[PDB]
Amino acid sequence: TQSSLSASVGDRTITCRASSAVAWYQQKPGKAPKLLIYSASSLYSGVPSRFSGSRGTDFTLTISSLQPEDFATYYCQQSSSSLITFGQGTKVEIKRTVAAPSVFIFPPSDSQLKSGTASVVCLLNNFYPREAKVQWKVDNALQSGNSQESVTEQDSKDSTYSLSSTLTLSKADYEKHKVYACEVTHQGLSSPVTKSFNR
Amino acid sequence: RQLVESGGGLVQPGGSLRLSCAASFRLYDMGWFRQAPGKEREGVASITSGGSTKYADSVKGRFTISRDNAKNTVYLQMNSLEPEDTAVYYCNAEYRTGIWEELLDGWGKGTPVTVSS
Amino acid sequence: MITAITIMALYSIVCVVGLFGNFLVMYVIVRYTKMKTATNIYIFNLALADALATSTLPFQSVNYLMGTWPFGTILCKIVISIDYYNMFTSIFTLCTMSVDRYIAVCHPVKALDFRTPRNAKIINVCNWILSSAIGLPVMFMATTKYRQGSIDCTLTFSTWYWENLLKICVFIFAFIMPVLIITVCYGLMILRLKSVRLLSGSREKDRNLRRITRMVLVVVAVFIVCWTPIHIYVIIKALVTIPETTFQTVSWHFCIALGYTNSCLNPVLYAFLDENFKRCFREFCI
Amino acid sequence: VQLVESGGGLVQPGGSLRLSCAASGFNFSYYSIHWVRQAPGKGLEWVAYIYTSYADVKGRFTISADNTAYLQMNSLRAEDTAVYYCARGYQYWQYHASWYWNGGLDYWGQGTLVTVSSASTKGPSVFPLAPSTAALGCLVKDYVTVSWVHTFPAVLQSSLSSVVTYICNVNHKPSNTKVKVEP
Ligand SMILES: CCn1cc(CN2[C@H]3C=C(c4cccc(O)c4)[C@](C)(C[C@@H]3C(=O)OC)[C@H]2C)cn1
Repeated sequence: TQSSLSASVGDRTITCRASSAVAWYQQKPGKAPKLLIYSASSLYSGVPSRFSGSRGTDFTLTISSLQPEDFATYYCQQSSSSLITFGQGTKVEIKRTVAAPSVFIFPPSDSQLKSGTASVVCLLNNFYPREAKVQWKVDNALQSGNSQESVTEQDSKDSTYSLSSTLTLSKADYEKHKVYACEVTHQGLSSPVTKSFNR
Repeated sequence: RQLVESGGGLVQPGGSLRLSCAASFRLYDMGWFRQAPGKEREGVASITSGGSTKYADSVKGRFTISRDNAKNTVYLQMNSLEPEDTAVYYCNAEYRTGIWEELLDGWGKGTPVTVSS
Repeated sequence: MITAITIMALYSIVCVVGLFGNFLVMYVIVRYTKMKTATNIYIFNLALADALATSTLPFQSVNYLMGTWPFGTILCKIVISIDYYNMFTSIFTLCTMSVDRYIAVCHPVKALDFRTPRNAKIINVCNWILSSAIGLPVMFMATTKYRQGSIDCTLTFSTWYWENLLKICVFIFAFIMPVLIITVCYGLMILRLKSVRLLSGSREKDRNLRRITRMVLVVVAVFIVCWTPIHIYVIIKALVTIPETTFQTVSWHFCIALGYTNSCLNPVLYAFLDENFKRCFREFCI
Repeated sequence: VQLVESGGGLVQPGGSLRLSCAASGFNFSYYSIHWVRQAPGKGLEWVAYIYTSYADVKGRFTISADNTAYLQMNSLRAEDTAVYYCARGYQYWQYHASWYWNGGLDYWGQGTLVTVSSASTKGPSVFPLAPSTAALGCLVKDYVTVSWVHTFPAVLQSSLSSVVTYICNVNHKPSNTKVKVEP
């Protein structure tokens, strides 16, 4: 029982709450995990000495000074009677100033309407931090269960996030209504920002 | 015949540990081996029935292995332990099932030693 | 009647099994050069003695039916001579085998030098001559007696002195001395096995040496168990002059039958206590 | 020490698959070979090792070893799609592990993608996102290499969108499908 940490390069404390000794792994995206700390206090061979582990009962992996290379997920792999139980994983992310999302709502294309499907895209671009809330209101009525959300990774240049909520519906349902909008809630926004269009 | 190892536990750096190996026709040789997660097994000690001992280069000056032929029990006194000596130490014994039998080797289950607290 | 024919059938079964097994042992020994080790030569000699002592069983078992010897006085001579040749040949062969094992174990440096198969054949020839030294008088002093009832084959002597002298010579020079030599050799082989980690260095060679020594010891113990009753019974019956009785006759018959049965018992021991012998007994029989 | 994983491919739900990865450069007796699964967009999960144990995947799974450890899966489900890793460990790690010791899976492989899908390759559908700095892009649905700029991770419907803040080219290698955005 470890979820997301934000810290700049060179900032000093993960926790994996429990009695077997825990092991700590690092995995970069699209890669295999690597072992860092085993036996709850012992370092792996060839590992920089910044990582250090401690046990009362809430085992903790602590890093003296973060680096750009050390930006990944930490998995505490705790043993038991006959089965090892991996932790949920904690992710460290680059600290950055709060950014205001730019909301653009996309009406369904004529080609897709002729095909028979309606898709409305609510796009949040260049916003920080990761946390956000997107709501759909159709004809001043909230909708749920008909959207999918995709979250991009941090950009190398701006260290921000881009999120899209995609609303897919049948052509007849889309033609039934005329007022379509998506409501975006974020910390930077004083009030929710809603972008509207007319069918 | 079963090989039982003990004496392994959590010890602060610089502490001392008394490893133990017990075997229940005649036991001529008994050895120890260490193995780290990112390293291959390295021989640490080797003792015959006569009592002559051979050590590793890094092990020398801190490891003492002696045989009690009366009880057929070997023990390893662990001194000046350092965190680099954190591994699972194995006891290996060579004996004969019977007087007319062949020479056979036996591998112990291994004891875990970690030097940190 | 019924007991007589049962005994005759048992003797015939033991005889045929003995010739078959011992001839098989001799053939598998002489078959291959890898079967020409020092121990195998003495196994060959023991099997040869057993085969010779079993070939005369049908003549000895037929006499139970009529109490007469129609085969001939020459056959009586040969049978009586082989009956005394068998003990000496087999026991001296076992003593030589046990001393050979000691030479192999406690003195491995000169073992390969002095255990050349030609040397082993020389020792087998010496065994044969030493057996002859007490068997040939039996060959010359055996003749048929034309009794009033029926012709019988018995020994003759010129008689209360020589008849007992032969028995004393057999019991001394053919049981006690070879048994003592075997015991003396093995009492040091055991200690040399216990106190030494590796005998021949090679683990496979050491295992083979220990296994063949175990087989030799088991064969020696089997022969001792099989031949103590008859030697001791013969000595005692002369010593205290045991009178004729049903129990005495049954014990005499059992002792002779078991001493003869040892000849057919040997192939079972070789088959059950040696992998090479077991493989050969199945390869050639198939 | 090298561990390379193979044996994973496209499967249908309810089927069976056998995975084995080779252990090279070390002795196999004094160790165990584990299997670690990672669902797409999810953490690490341990299923079994190769003295055998299974994750409470019990019954439906089968693992056996002989320089290879063979993992057999029976009654595959929709959730069973993941990325499978095999990692090295101690032989008696169940005995070795205690309150003060933990051997840890020291060495890892590369991962074998196991996908369970009751569907075949579908032709990608592209729609031009008309601009209502004006943002415009192309959307790909019901299928991907997209070339022209932000490209979002692929999503699975019960679908990826590319936006550039101009001609978009979308290429689907399995289907060999090749396909301007103006106000
Ligand atoms: C009907 C068959 N039969 C045979 C005999 C007598 N034999 C049996 C006993 C013997 C013996 C053993 C030890 C000391 C000794 O002085 C003599 C003989 C030499 C050999 C025969 C035997 O048992 O070894 C094969 C011989 C006189 C009487 N009946």
